[PDB]
Amino acid sequence: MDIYVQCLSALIGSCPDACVDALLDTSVQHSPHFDWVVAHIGSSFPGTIISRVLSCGLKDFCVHGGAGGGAGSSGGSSSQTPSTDPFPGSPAIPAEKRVPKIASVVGILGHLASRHGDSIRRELLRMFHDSLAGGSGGRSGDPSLQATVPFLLQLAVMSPALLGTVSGELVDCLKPPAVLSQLQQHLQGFPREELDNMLNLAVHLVSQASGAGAYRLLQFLVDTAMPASVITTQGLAVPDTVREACDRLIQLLLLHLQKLVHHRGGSPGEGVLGPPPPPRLV
Amino acid sequence: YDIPASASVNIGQLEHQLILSVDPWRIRQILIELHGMTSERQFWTVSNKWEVPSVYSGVILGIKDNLTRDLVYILMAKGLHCS
Repeated sequence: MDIYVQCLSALIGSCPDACVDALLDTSVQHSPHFDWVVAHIGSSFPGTIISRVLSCGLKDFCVHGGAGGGAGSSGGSSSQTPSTDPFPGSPAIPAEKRVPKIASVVGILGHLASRHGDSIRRELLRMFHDSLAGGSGGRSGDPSLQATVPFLLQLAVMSPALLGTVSGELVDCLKPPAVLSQLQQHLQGFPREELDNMLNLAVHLVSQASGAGAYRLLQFLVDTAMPASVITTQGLAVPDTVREACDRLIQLLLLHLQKLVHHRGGSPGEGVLGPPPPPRLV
Repeated sequence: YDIPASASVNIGQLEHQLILSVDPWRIRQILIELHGMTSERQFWTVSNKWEVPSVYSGVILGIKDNLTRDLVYILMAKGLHCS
């Protein structure tokens, strides 16, 4: 039954035929009768592991979306966790197009949390495949630009709490930010009022030359960022660097160094960008 | 600040001073120092504002030595801007 349904869905997706409309309707009816979230999640996963990388489908896609919605109607924390794990395990072709197709608030939040955990693990392991999976998850979350500020705030709060894994969490966040364009630049600037800076300085004190290089790269990315409110960020940085308003002398020195580095980077992009090609927008 | 302990920012400051400079001799010194402490990479493409007529660009850049071509390119561009 399940094998036949998966075959019909794959055939519909590859060749746009109506021979799978009644089969999809019957499968949907059976799934609601079963009321098995795990069964629906497994059925959706079989239809996306290999039935989603061949060709785009409409009826099969709708059937898979309905099955996923039925699975997610109940709590199904374990099913969501195994479902998220199967998606990262099989990140083939439209893995994001399938996992992110839920378009539900709770499902999106769970997927964002799972992607953040996967990215943290990838950063800790320094593995290319894990980093690629984390980047794919971040990109999938970015396309669903519904609500990422709470997830970013939670990740930032978690990172400053630690000192050993704080550097790794910060590096992972900076790396995802370089591809996400720092959408919540204003939020990132605002949160670090008085104590986040001290916690981050303490955490980075356990860092090394790799931490310094990551900080320089993050400073460059931030300089090539902050479109919404750049004046606020610049004022916050200058007050803590020239005004000596930083809670830590090391923090103030780091702020001054970051300002100098950002100025140098802008000057490079500003002048040595090239006369032939058009300018790069800052 | 001088002596930044980093070659990249040192090069950035050096080329900034090169752009700011107006004396041909000091420009020569800065550019030859840059060529020495870098690879054989052309450095006339460090300030896009600098302009050179397309008619004379072929001849000005048709010099085998990167150092000499960059020196002459920067000298003529800066002097034309001054004019």
